[PDB]
Amino acid sequence: PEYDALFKLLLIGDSGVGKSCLLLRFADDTYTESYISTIGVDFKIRTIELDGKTIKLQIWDTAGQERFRTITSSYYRGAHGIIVVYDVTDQESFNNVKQWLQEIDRYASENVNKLLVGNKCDLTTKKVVDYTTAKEFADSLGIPFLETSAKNATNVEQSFMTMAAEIKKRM
Amino acid sequence: GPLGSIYSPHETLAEKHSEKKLMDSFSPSLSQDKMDGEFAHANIDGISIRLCLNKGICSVFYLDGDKIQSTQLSSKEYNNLLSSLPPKQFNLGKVHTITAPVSGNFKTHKPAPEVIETAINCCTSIIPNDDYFHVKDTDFNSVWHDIYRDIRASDSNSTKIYFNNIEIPLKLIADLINELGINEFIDSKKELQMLSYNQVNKIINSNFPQQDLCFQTEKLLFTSLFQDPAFISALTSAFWQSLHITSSSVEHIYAQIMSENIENRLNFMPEQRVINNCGHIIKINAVVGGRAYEVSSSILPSHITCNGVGINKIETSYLVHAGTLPSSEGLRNAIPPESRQVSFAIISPDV
Ligand SMILES: Nc1nc2c(ncn2[C@@H]2O[C@H](COP(=O)(O)OP(=O)(O)O)[C@@H](O)[C@H]2O)c(=O)[nH]1
Ligand SMILES: [Mg+2]
Repeated sequence: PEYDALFKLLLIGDSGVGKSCLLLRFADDTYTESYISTIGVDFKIRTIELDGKTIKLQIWDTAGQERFRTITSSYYRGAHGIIVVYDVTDQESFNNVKQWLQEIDRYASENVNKLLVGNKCDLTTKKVVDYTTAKEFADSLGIPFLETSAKNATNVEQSFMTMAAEIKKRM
Repeated sequence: GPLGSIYSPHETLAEKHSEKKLMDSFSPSLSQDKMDGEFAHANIDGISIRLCLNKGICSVFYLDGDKIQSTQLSSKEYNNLLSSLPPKQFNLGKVHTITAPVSGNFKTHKPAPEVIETAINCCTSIIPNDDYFHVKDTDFNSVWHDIYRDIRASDSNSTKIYFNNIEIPLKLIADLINELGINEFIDSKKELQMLSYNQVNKIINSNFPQQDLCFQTEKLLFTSLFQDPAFISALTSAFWQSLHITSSSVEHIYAQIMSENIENRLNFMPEQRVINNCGHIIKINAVVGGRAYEVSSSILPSHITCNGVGINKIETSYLVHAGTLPSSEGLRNAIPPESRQVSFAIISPDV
């Protein structure tokens, strides 16, 4: 094990928010519209450097539909961090951030680091969730918040580099 | 006889019809008066073959008028039988594993062309749906988005849509899906509005030369279908990403198969990218307003084995009633979990 740390992160959120494109932009640094929907689980592995260290990140992907929640749960426990993703062009996806949070509690360990992320922010025309409304709810929980665009690589790397530091700042 | 006659129905079928003609003649046995353990049957030339399974041992019965003869199949013989059965849903009472004509490796991003082909055409084993879940309001919530993304990337998707063994051109479905109002940003809970005679013609004509004699029949057919709300319901319902999650039973299995998939993927290819799903294989038949439709939607999610990148085929079948409306609401109610039948099958590369 040449790495210094091995973190298990997990992406959650409704279907189509952009969980995958996010992970792909972070791992392979590319964004496409061909890889179709995600049925079940999936995972990608990327190693970074924080404070002259070597952290092997094992991010997990999941299905946004409610029906998948049950079987998805098995992957919650054992996770160092959870990234709840929502579509800034979709009101619904944000209204549900409530549930995706309540779920983190019912399965993951309370000492787990959380980070809210509003994706698709490049579609300014269709935007409907105000930075402030979210930045609001984000701080009212002590959860770091960021606006990302997997399409343009906006804050995509920062979102993960943040989660990496948040966790390293513990163990 | 002294021991009877020497004539064997099997030898006849063998020299009388092709191998596939024979297999295609088999159907799942649902009848009340079926032999014990009969999971499939076939009738060709006054003979009636019955494929029974008892004590986990498959035996073939040939009923010719009144005489009855049977053959118990060895393990290998049986695994072969399954390996050559029609892509239907049989009650095999166990998820089997078909092996494809190709040696897998752990250095590829997708299943080999042979694995996919094998998958698309192999039969599947039914998972008893008794403790079926109840209709929830979040059902088919993502239907529109799903079909969009799938058909969108159909150019690099093993996805295929058929209507009575008649392949419906993806281009056509691409314009249909659009003229119906399905695009990047559409309301999840929206209700689709049918199309005018012009709209379907605009579509049909953009894919079929009016001066054509060739696909003249396919033309008229699709012209009809595209106007039937029930059809649009079938076509669209078939892509909903959670169509196979229908009961705790199914969940238990599906859960297990995924674990096995993930495990092997962890141990054998941690740094190798692997596509999640290969696509959809939807088959819609007009049942013998308008008419109702029978659907068979199969997903080809990648599945890692001891040999290489395989595929776990999950097939779901239901019945869309003549009076059905294209909406997240209409579908989650006309197609409840109990009206669906899920079956599994695993297709692996070789050593
Ligand atoms: N315009 C835009 N669309 C995005 C962006 N990220 C994702 N999407 C859209 O979201 C669709 C589905 O996203 P995906 O990441 O596959 O979501 P998941 O199923 O929740 O994992 C994509 O194919 C894109 O059309 C983005 O930064 N900008
Ligand atoms: Mg995904």
